[PDB]
Amino acid sequence: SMRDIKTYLSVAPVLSTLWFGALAGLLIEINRLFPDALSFPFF
Amino acid sequence: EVKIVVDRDPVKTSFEEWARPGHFSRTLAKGPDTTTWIWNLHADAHDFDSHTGDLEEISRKVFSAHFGQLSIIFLWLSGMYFHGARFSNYEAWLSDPTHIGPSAQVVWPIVGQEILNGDVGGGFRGIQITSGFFQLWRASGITSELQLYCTAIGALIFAALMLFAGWFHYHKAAPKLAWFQDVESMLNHHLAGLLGLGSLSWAGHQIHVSLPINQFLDAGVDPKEIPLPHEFILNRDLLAQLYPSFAEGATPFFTLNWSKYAEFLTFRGGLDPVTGGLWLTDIAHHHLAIAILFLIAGHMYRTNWGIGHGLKDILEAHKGPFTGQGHKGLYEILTTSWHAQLSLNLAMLGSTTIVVAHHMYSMPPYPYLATDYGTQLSLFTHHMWIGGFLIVGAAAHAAIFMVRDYDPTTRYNDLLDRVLRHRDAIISHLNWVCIFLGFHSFGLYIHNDTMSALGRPQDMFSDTAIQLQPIFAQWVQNIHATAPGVTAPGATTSTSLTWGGGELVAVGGKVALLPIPLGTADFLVHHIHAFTIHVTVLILLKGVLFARSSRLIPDKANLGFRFPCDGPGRGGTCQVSAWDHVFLGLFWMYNAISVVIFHFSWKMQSDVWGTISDQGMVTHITGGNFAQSSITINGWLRDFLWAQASQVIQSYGSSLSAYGLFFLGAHFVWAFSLMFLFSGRGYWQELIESIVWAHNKLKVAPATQPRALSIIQGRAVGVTHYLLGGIATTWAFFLARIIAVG
Amino acid sequence: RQLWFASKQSLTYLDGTLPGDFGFDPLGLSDPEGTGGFIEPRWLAYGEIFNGRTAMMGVVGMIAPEALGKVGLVPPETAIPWFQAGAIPPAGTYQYWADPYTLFVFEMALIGFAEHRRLQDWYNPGSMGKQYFLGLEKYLGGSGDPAYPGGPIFNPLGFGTKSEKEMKELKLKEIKNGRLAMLAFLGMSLQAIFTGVGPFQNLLDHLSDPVNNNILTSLKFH
Amino acid sequence: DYIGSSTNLIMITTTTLMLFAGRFGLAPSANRKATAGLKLEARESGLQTGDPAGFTLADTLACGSVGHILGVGIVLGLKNTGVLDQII
Amino acid sequence: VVQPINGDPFIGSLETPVTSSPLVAWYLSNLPAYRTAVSPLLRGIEVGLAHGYLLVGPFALTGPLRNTPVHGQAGALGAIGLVTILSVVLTMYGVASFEDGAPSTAPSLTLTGRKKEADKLQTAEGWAQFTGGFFFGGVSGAIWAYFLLYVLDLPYFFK
Ligand code: CHL
Ligand code: CLA
Ligand code: CLA
Ligand code: CLA
Ligand SMILES: CC1=C[C@H](O)CC(C)(C)[C@H]1/C=C/C(C)=C/C=C/C(C)=C/C=C/C=C(C)/C=C/C=C(C)/C=C/C1=C(C)C[C@H](O)CC1(C)C
Ligand SMILES: CC1=C(/C=C/C(C)=C/C=C/C(C)=C/C=C/C=C(C)/C=C/C=C(C)/C=C/C2=C(C)CCCC2(C)C)C(C)(C)CCC1
Ligand SMILES: CC1=C(C/C=C(\C)CCC[C@H](C)CCC[C@H](C)CCCC(C)C)C(=O)c2ccccc2C1=O
Ligand code: SF4
Repeated sequence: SMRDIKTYLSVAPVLSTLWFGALAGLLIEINRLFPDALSFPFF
Repeated sequence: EVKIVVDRDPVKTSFEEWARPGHFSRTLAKGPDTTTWIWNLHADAHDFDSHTGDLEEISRKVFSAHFGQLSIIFLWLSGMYFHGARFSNYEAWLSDPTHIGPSAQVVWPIVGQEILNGDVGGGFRGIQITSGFFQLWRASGITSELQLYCTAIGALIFAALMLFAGWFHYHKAAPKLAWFQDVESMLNHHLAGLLGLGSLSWAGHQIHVSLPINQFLDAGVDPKEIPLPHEFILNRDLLAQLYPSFAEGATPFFTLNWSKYAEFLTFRGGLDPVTGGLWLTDIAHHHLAIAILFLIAGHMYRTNWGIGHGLKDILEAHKGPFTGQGHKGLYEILTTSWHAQLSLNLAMLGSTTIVVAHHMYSMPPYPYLATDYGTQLSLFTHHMWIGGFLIVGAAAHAAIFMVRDYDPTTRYNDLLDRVLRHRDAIISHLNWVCIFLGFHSFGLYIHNDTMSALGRPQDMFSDTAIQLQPIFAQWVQNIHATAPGVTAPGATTSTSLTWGGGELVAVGGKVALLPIPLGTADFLVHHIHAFTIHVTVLILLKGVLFARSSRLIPDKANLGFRFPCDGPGRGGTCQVSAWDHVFLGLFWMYNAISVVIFHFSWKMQSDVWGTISDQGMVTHITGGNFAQSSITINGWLRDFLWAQASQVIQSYGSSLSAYGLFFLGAHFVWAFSLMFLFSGRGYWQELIESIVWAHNKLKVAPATQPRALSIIQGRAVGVTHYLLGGIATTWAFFLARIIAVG
Repeated sequence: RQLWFASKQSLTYLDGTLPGDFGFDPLGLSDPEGTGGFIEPRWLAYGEIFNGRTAMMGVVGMIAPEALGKVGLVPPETAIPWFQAGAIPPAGTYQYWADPYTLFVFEMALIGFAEHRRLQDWYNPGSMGKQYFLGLEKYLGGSGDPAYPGGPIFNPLGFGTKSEKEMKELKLKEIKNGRLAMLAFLGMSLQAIFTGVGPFQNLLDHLSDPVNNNILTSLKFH
Repeated sequence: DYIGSSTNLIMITTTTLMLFAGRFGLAPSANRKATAGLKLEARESGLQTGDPAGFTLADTLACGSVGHILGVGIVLGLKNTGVLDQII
Repeated sequence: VVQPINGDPFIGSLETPVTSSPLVAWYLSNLPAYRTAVSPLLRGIEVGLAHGYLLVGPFALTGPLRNTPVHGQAGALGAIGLVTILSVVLTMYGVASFEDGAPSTAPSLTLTGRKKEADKLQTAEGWAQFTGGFFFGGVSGAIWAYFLLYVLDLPYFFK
């Protein structure tokens, strides 16, 4: 059921996998846009 | 009778159980009180025997899980073929195998990792592979990327089929217990249907596809101009232009004129001088003869027509002259215990893998394999490791049988009882022989190191000093090298070039194989191998034989297969369980296999592999230093580890830097395991108490109470990280060395 | 009742209750114990009958183009062996009105309608007479046996009415004329592989001079 | 011609001998078990057969295939040892 | 051919053809260490002679002076030194184990159960006589082997 599939998608390993995948994607895209940074130059 | 009987709709397909972790266990289904629960959930997942005591349910679960494994394997093969078709230089490699390095993995350009796309040749940049897929694909007649795409798609469809079959044969139509216990019919089908027909179909493919394609390939024809595989089928003139025996069709097959087919059914032996591999016609005749052997074999057992040997009758008929029928009662044991079957099958498969590793280096079956040194080293080492692991698993599951299934009140066997009644004598004699071998093998190296350090080289054990020649091995070599002509008149050359008969095969200015000489160093290292193997046997056999009791713990079988100890009394009783014997055996297995692969690497680099000039002067990679330097420990330390580690430690800044990074990381993991191996859990629980106080101070103490790892889990984590670190260190060392210098 | 290769286990469930029952189960696939999926006597009988019914017109339609062309009633361009009509592209082709593949989708739509509509009656009989189907739903009801639907649509002329044993005799005739057609199809499939000539043409060679027999056609040319 | 050759007669002789051995109680069969190799027992085939001696259809094929195997072995051995022409 | 020892399975062994055949029992009963009715001195003398005779070869053929004109003397001296060490060890064991005046601890029953007089060897004085005999016989046996090998120079095989 929708209730049961929503319950199964909330278990700890599945949620960890999704969270870390999204975070890794964000970090990869940021490093593709502003590469080779050793400091904060904006201000 | 042998009939297909099932039950319809046994288990309802629902998502209710997915939302209840631990559903399979009556003690786990409650929910967690401590962190230990979580670990237990993963440790007891595939232990079906402990879930219930019903044999039929266990069999059904086993069947479905095996279908799942087949689905995963098919996914792996589909990925391999797709990556070969989409991201490789296989087509370019087809036109210059000796100068181009195979590659089928490429990386994306971020954070500077694109440096790993190395210059492998043929206008392509990527990571070099050592699995040997290119040689296998060339031997199959593959010349295009479209064919690889089609194979990958087919593998994806097969993976889907296997997964659906698992679902159907579990949740819809589950076979009954009588279906699984028809061992005669299963043996008949797997001997004849699976092996015999499989070999027949592959031999047919080799005769109708592989040979004509490889003829054009070796004739120097552009791959895009080679006729398509189906042209050789619907146009027999094209195939007859190479093998004239195709003009008469299959008439000689039925008229017993088989000598007409000698053009592509040979008994040559040796190697093809162009590719450096076995003749394809020999392989085809081999698969034909093997197919006949298995087809005949698969008619021995009786199913439904009153013809064929019954398995129980054979075992009960042999009996024994020692006042009893020894082999009576084994059929019942082997038809009611999954663990005993698993033990026997694991032992057989593990030994077979070691045989495969030994035979594939000395009789290289694929074209352009022998002169690809990295692939040869990789294949030998890989199959050695796999075989060792399977053999250890055999002992583990035999112990499980002894603890859980053995019962002399319902299923008696005389031979097992007789063995259990002289276990002291057996174990004591094995202990003594281990001590004798250890002394008279390792002490020789110690004596040589001492004599060399004291300036007395004339008192060493060496070819220039006190000699210990392996005369029996030399005699067997001489018999095998002169076999063509007297004892095997129908063969042209011997089975291998290593036997003798001075002759060398060179492909692209590189040595493929040649005779291998044996001396004092070979004698010493062979008796070292004997020592390590006998010790491993001592440990594992002690584990299996004393699983149920001993003079120290009379009632050990009541404590189970896997328990940490029985207390500090009686002097101390840590590690008396059978699981601990398996735990200890893994270390000695690692020792033995590591020495085997080091011996292989040094001997092959020193006496076989190398280059040859126009005049025929062979220069070896390490220049024949094995004979004089491998007879002391200082020689192994200086001339093997220190000398050959240079490639892996100088790899930074090139395409091989990943191997240096893995070298360091694997040393790290190996050293990390020692923390788990040397300590105990009481210290760690006491530390966790202090940390939990701090979390309680700030209202962040979890409801799932933290606990230290159990004693067994500590040992398991320790041995796992020790093995991973050591094996990965050696992996990086080998791959960097052989790729850079070979 | 001429029993043919009847075993002791097979005689229990084979008692002449179905048309064309002769008792030939040398493997036991029709045993009533342990049934599931597709192996089931009703499904096996339905499948045998249906494959035979298809094979009837399959064999009939694969011979008429050659013989009728030979007799001089079809243009020589159309009259060709069955395996040279486009179903096997490597063995000759013909240019039809649309395409070798567009015709496949056009055919598959119509055939899938009939097959998906027929499958429902097997599950719950009589369920196709309920919903509106352009007014033809009052006739697509069924009879009670999926194998023998009957009705005005499937029996416009009452050839199977006013008698009972005659219906059994007709079922027995159908079984025979359907079992013959499957073997005929198998034969005409193998003959084209081993000879490469039209099956009707192969008849005359053996009919006139019975010399070019199977032995002379064992070399397996192209 | 193939018919009448040395190879064409050996196979027929071996097959006929094996069939006669299997049917007339000179060898084990569906209705005749055996343990040591010389002890001819009496089993039940379990399948209906017209032949009143017990010979079954699955029992014809066993001796038929044994005859083929033995005859092929003998013919090829004779061809290799000399005593017959290599190609007939 | 395997039976319980003396018909008593519950003792910690079971008789085999190895441990119960009369051929082994005759040979083991004819050895000097099992002649319970013989003075310890002669029993020790035979043991010393045999072992000293056998110990000459290794030292004379494998030592650090084997390729010198005085290899035989070095081997004989090594055998004599080893015999001295073994005699010291025998005296130490005897002193540690047996006290003066204590009765013999040797078994007093046979296979059939018939009682027998205990062996004098397992005493403080019998062991001393055996040790002295072992030392004397060892020196004599080493000297005899040296005399036969490197004085008369008999024609052996690979001496
Ligand atoms: C489509 C094939 C087919 C099927 C499903 C059946 C099914 C049946 N037949 Mg029928 N038959 C079929 C073809 C044929 N039958 C016969 C001759 C008979 C007889 C004489 C009898 C039956 C009977 C039966 C019934 C019980 C036997 C049984 O175990 O059935 C379940 C068995 C199967 C599903 C086996 C299916 C095998 C499969 C089609 C082929 C397997 C591979 C082949 C060995 C090799 C094929 C190679 C290719 C190149 C052709 C059952 C309804 C008995 C009965 O009482 O009928 C009312 C009976 O007495 N059949 C012939 C003529 C030779 C056939 C020719 O095609
Ligand atoms: C000739 C018939 C035949 C064949 C080809 C096989 C083949 C196989 N059996 Mg065996 N099996 C047979 C008859 C046969 N069986 C019979 C009669 C019985 C009952 C006594 C069993 C009972 C049995 C059990 C209990 C198990 C097997 C398993 C296996 C697999 C072993 C692993 C392997 O080598 O995979 C090699 C892989 C391949 C060759 C690629 C897959 C190719 C396809 C899938 C082969 C399908 C074979 C099958 C007979 C098809 C039937 C179709 C039909 C029902 C519609 C393998 C796929 C084991 C397994 O893993 O099962 C899943 C297993 O646990 N079999
Ligand atoms: C380098 C490390 C090392 C060494 C030397 C040993 C040595 C030994 N182990 Mg151990 N072991 C080790 C690591 C090691 N182990 C580790 C890390 C583990 C944990 C996984 C184990 C687990 C383990 C198990 C589970 C078992 C052994 C066994 C053995 C014995 C094998 C029998 C043998 O060869 O006797 C011959 C002796 C030697 C080879 C030792 C070296 C002797 C030298 C070369 C000569 C000495 C000359 C002279 C006497 C010097 C005197 C000097 C004077 C001043 C005193 C032996 C005592 C097995 C056993 O007991 O078998 C009977 C056994 O069951 N080990
Ligand atoms: C949600 C959408 C949906 C889906 C996925 C289906 C699916 C299905 N319906 Mg259902 N249906 C739906 C909605 C849907 N229906 C609705 C809303 C109604 C209420 C009116 C119905 C009423 C209905 C009826 C009455 C029937 C179905 C049937 C079917 C089945 C047809 C199987 C087949 O082979 O078709 C084959 C068709 C195709 C694969 C698609 C081909 C499309 C072609 C290319 C269109 C060409 C048009 C052409 C240009 C027009 C001019 C041609 C001229 C020039 C010659 C299938 C299971 C039939 C069935 O089997 O019932 C048991 C059936 O009888 N449906
Ligand atoms: C028309 C046309 C047109 C165009 O131009 C072209 C085309 C398209 C090609 C065409 C078509 C065609 C078709 C449709 C066909 C079909 C067929 C079939 C269905 C067959 C079957 C077929 C079928 C078959 C053979 C079958 C067979 C079977 C068999 C043997 C069986 C046997 C058996 C039995 C009984 C039972 C037991 O227990 C076992 C055994 C002993 C095993
Ligand atoms: C009716 C009748 C009769 C007759 C009968 C007959 C005449 C029969 C026959 C039968 C027969 C005549 C049979 C046969 C069979 C055969 C078989 C069954 C075969 C098989 C084979 C095989 C299996 C082979 C194999 C192989 C191959 C393929 C290759 C390689 C080599 C070998 C050899 C391994 C009489 C008068 C008596 C009585 C009355 C009735
Ligand atoms: C180090 C050590 C420990 C302590 C080690 C422990 C408890 C392992 C801890 C594993 C992880 C880090 C626990 C936390 C897991 C959480 C799921 C992580 C959540 C946060 C992430 C998502 C980032 C033992 O308990 C022990 C027991 C017996 C012998 C030796 C030893 C031993 O050596
Ligand atoms: S130290 Fe650990 S393993 Fe040993 S007895 Fe104590 S609790 Fe058990």
